[PDB]
Amino acid sequence: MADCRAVCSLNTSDRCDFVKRNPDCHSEGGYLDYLKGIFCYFPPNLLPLAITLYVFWLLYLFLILGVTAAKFFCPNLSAISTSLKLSHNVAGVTFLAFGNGAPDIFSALVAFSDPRTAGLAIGALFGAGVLVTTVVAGGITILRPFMAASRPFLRDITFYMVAVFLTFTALYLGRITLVWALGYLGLYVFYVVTVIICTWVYQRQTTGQILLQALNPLDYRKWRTQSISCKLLKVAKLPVEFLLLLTVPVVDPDKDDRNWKRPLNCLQLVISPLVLVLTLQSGVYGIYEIGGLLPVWAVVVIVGTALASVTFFATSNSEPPRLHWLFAFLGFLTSALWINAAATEVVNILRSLGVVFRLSNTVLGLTLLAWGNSIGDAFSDFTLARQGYPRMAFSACFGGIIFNILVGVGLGCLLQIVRSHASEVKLEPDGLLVWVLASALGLSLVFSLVSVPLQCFQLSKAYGLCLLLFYICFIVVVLLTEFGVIHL
Amino acid sequence: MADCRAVCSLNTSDRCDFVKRNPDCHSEGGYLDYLKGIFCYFPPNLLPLAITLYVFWLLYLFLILGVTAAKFFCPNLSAISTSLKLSHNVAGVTFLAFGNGAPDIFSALVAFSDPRTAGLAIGALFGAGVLVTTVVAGGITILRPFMAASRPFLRDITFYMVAVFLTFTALYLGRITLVWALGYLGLYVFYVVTVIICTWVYQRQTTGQILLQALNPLDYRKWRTQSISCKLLKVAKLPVEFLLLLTVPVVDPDKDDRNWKRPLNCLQLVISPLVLVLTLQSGVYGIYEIGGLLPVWAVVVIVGTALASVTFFATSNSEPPRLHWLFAFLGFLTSALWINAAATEVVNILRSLGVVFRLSNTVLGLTLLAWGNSIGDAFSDFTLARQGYPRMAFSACFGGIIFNILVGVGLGCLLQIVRSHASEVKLEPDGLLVWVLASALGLSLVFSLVSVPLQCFQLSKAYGLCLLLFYICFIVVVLLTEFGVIHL
Amino acid sequence: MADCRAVCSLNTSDRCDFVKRNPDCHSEGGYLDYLKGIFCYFPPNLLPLAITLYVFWLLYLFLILGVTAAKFFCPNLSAISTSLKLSHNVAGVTFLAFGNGAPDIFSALVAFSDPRTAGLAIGALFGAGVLVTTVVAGGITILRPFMAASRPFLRDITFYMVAVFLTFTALYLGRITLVWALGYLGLYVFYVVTVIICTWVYQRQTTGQILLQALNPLDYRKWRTQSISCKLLKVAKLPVEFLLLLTVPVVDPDKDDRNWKRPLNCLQLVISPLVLVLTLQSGVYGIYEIGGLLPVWAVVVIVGTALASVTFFATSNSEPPRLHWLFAFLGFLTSALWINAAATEVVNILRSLGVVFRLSNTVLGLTLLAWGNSIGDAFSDFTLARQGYPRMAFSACFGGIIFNILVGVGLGCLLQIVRSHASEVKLEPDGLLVWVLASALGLSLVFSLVSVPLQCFQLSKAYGLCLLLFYICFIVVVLLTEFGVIHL
Ligand SMILES: [Ca+2]
Ligand SMILES: [Ca+2]
Ligand SMILES: [Ca+2]
Repeated sequence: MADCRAVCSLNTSDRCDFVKRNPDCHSEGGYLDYLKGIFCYFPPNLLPLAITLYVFWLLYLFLILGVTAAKFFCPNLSAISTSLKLSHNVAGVTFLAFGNGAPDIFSALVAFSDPRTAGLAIGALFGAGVLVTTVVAGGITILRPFMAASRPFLRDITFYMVAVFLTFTALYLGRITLVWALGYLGLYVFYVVTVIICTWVYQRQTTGQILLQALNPLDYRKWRTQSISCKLLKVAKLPVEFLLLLTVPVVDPDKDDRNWKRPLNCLQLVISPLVLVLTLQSGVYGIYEIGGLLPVWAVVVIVGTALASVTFFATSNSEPPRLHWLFAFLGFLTSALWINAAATEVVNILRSLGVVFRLSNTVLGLTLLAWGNSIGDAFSDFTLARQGYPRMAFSACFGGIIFNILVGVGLGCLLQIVRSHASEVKLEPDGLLVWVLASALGLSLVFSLVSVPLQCFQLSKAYGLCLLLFYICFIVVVLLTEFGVIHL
Repeated sequence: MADCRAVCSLNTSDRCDFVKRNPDCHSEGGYLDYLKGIFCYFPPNLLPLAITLYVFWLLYLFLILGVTAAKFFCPNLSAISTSLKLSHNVAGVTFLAFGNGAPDIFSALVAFSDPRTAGLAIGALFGAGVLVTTVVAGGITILRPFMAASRPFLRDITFYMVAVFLTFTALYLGRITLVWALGYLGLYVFYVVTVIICTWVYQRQTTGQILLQALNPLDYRKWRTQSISCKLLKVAKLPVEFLLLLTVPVVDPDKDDRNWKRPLNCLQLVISPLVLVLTLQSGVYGIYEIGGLLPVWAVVVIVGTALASVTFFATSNSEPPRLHWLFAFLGFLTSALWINAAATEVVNILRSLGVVFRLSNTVLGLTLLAWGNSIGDAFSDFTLARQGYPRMAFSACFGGIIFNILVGVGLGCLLQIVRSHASEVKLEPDGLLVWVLASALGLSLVFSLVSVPLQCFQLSKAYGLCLLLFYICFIVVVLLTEFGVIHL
Repeated sequence: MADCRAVCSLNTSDRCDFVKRNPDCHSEGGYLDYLKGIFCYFPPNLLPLAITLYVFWLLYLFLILGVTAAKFFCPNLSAISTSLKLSHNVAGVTFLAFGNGAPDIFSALVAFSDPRTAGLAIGALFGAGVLVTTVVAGGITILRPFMAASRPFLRDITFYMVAVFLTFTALYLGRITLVWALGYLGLYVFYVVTVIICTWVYQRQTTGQILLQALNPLDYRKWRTQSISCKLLKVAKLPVEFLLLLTVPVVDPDKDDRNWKRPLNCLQLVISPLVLVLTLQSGVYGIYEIGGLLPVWAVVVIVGTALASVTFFATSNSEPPRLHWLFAFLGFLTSALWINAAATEVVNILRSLGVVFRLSNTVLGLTLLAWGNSIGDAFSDFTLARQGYPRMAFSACFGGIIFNILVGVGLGCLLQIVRSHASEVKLEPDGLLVWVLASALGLSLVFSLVSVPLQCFQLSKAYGLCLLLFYICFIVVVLLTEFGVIHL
């Protein structure tokens, strides 16, 4: 049963057979098989084109992960929370971190669920932490210089150093047990409670018309105002948001009618359970059949139509019903499942590349997965800075990575422990590159901890340019370590 | 034939004979043979006198370079740009590129001629590219902050990355074929056409006393009211100033009289072609005879005398002729040669000393040759920035080295293919340093591409200081690679 | 008869015995035996605690070294020099350097005096040179931008480069001879004379109550005024300052009363010689029994109490004696020995750490010893720059390291050569790291030499941030070299 990275050590006429025979080149989840497409569908001379296509597909996957997280996931989370009298400023402080970190969390959950991929998770978390700490944070200060707040900055930097060293030592021990995962989650809860307490202490001291209007993702008057590049971005994003509108119900506590799109919501009482059934566990639970007569999706459709008609004729178009808030929960489920789905695909693609090019999980994680997971950070935070809120963006840039690392490691490892019934997740370090990654994260934190106070919390262009050059040097060292040029 | 360092070890009786008969020691560039003058003309006991005289001569050469750049070269470039209404980007990409890039092209042509030193020619071009994109560009932004033009900068940086990656791939294949050389030249012609077209679209959318006064480098009014130090500097500067006034014409647009000296310019109309001939290849075409009856220098003298008489009789003192600005072109040529000439002897001095102090060919190859080729870039660009044209100099730093790489590689390999009657040029990477140079060039281009837009094209001293630190780190990696601390 | 470094390969039940028997674990000075404490007086399970303790002890010693140097050594030096009426320009130039560099000088003296520790000296004198040039100098520009003076800067940078190249070539040759050490000291004298001449040419062109008060290290008004952190630092420094007030006399020419605390100084006529005889050579000369009846300390006490009684009964309260300045000499001498004593302990601790973890002398010297020796630099220079004198701080930052390296190497090696009656001091190589350190010092000097003129001597935040990032990269390369990731 040869390790199926040996596939390039074979004659091209045997490749497909190897892929079909070796269970090590089969995945546990997803819909497409990418090694099979590499070696069977495409002809051997057309290898580069295929891989080029794959990168494009991978990039498009990130786009989905961004949109779903920002327009459909966090709004419904906010609706659920604000149905329970929550505050305003910490809402902006922390929900920005949640929306920026959802892709990171779901990617870590997917990667930790398989020993062949767990390395990706670590590389993708630490890697993102480096990027956001240098390129995004520095970038903010180049776009608008501002004055940071001393106490929040020092609080965040301390908590994040603590989390980095906890993961550093868990990596040295080579494993992470149930108590460690529970400790990570508890430490995150402690951090949020501290934020709340300290803020308090600082302060004291026809219907078819609305179907069409509800399924239209364009605003033409705004669309003509934009530039050529933004128009191209919008036409790229059109199909994704059309599907998300079709399947995910959204509730805004802001708008007066709360997005009560009566007929679209009545249809989504049918559509959303189907996408949920066909998405959970890649649909394995879907073709499940009660008594060998009818599958799951049939009874789902029957009950869905019943409830959809019942609600359709029982409510008024201008007036939402009394159980309207429940839709947010539904919209929180289906959206999350969409994110999970896309995350699965991303991870599968990365695994495939590692087989074809014999690249480690750590390099793939800290480059491709990190950059893809941080695209949303860049959009959100640069846009927020250019609008006149660089202080909020800088706070998110250091308070969202804490969420990433703590919740990602804790929850991913906890779910793996529960599912596998084992007693720990094994973190085998992947050679010498993992220590380079950890050292780089520590050193970027040390640079910020010394520099920001010494400027008296007055951040400007020079700080950002220096952080950019730090990232360039870090990539130099990563490249050298991966080519075998530095060894021991 | 022994290595040229060993001449320090031989007996003093026949050191001069060894320097004479060994081809590997005698210089191939300039007008003076310094090794001969240090081992033959001077007694074996007066060597420190030779060393101190050589150092003083080197300092005087730097003075000559400074005066020529400040007084004769940059004024004529400005006159050309003003007369043709060229924008600073176009002026820095077309005219400044050729004058700055002549040494690079000629060195590449020579180096590609030998089948052994083909891959050593690629290293000089990459090294000079790294030096110019970091040190000269950063120095421009430190000495004089300015705002770059966004559209030309993006165009230039994109073309330069394309050319650099194309040379990466040609080096990786290990081969330059005739089709590749023609593709390089075609890409350069395409780039120049694009520059011109885009600029056009944007646009649419008695007499003896004056000979004696004109050839006079002294000003008595200033002379009387100076300090002793400045007086000594002026008297040290006089001979080169006089020769430069004699040989280089200067057109001035800021002057109402236009800086038109009728008899001096008419004489220059035969002096300047003569020096052009005598210092292109040190007069090889000058000594050659056409038809075996009238030699070349006689021909140029005859034609220049005829043209000078025509101009002298067609013009009055007070009003310059209608084609006055063309003198700037002549003044742009000769002065450029004065720079190239001088830079050569600077190099040919250091090399000489390197033999006496016993320095091997380890670092003198790929790093001394880039600095020697970039002396003119530094002088011209820094002078031009300090005079109020940092956009022109910055544009050269990213648009003239496109000329360097494309024309150097394409023309050198095309000439080799033609002469050798072969079909290919073998590029043989020698070790690990060529890939370090390639990676450094690519990474500095990436740094500038991210940084300049993120500053919104307003460049200041922080960007330049980061670029100097980058070059320091590049030298660190180069030294670690040369001593073998970085290996496989 | 193995080396002490083997102690950590024996069985845990024999370690202690080894340290008793092995002569190589015995230090030739000091008062405590740190190896005999880490193996014989502690349980093997709590070895980490001991090391943490040791580090804290180390840190406290550095505190001592600062206080004695700033508050007791330099004041008495000034009181001696004022007998020849020196002005305040010479003061701010050089006395700041003496007070800042005393710990460095005494550490080098202690380290050179033993072939087993002579590496620390080199590592510490170069390492501090790097740190003070990047972190302190850079920091001064971030806290307060200023315009540097050009002539002093060029003079200092030149002299420091010459000193660094001299030490680099002595390290390459592998030994320091008598004439080399005398050349170092003569070159320092030459530099100081040049500073004086250049500044000149520029200038042309009841009783019990006052015992209890004299021994009061607090000014409780200011203590009530200060913040929390300053209060904590003062309560940390209280015992050292109390002991220093008890033992070291002080003469202050600035005050009117001239620091003539009649009864305290008369009592210090007894206290001081006893401290001298007990800290000289760690007390070897103290027990030497003269004539088989009297130890040295006994006759010292008797003669001292005779002089003290005579002086007290022959002196006046508010009028100091005629020979008052003589006290200054005493106060200087005793204070020197305090520094010496503390320095010895530091060196011993570092040696022990090297034995335990098998760390080189160079790495311990360039990290721990250099940081501890530069703490006083940081305090003095940052405080001076925040009060509005950043030119003085910046000048001290480049003229104190010249004193430091020249006097340290010259005087430490000269004393060792005199004592051992040898002809030289060997500079044994600690492998590749020493060349990494020397190259880093040279490269930081080059960065400053190019950058500061290019800014036209107007120094700002960006320069300092780049120097900080340089130091981060340097410590990265050091850390890679120590673990053998880069080797040859
Ligand atoms: Ca993210
Ligand atoms: Ca050039
Ligand atoms: Ca010091």
